[PDB]
Amino acid sequence: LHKEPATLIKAIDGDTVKLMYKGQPMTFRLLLVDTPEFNEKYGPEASAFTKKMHENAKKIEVEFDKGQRTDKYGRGLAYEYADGKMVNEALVRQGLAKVAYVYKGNNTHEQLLRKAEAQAKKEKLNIWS
Ligand SMILES: Cc1cn([C@H]2C[C@H](OP(=O)(O)O)[C@@H](COP(=O)(O)O)O2)c(=O)[nH]c1=O
Ligand SMILES: [Ca+2]
Repeated sequence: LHKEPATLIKAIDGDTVKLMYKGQPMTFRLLLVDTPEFNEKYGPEASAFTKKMHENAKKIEVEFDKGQRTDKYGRGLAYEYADGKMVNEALVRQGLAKVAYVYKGNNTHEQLLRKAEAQAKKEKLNIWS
């Protein structure tokens, strides 16, 4: 896998964001995770967390996996990095997302994220409290 550039257009919620990629506006859905919807518990905090991560970042990158790059809704499916830090992993590690939607062939970072989730559960953070 490799990182490719992108720039923030707009924060959306815990696991979606509007980015410019190859000069086109795209909604991205973060691979292998599920945040609560904004109207759910830990939704607002998940959204804040991802927004803060985007807005503090000097450099946003996206990384496609080996499979499908777009979902059925036209959302880009990627791992996102903010200043080299994976937003998908940071959400899990903080108990603001669950590992989810692990489809065969787009699951390169599954075990990295499961390790983060096990630590968040251990610490009883947020979703796991
Ligand atoms: C994360 C992800 C979601 N999706 C689709 C499956 C789910 O379909 P349904 O909409 O039919 O439930 C939906 C979940 O995304 P959200 O959690 O953003 O709703 O997005 C994929 O197809 N591939 C993926 O990698
Ligand atoms: Ca969601």
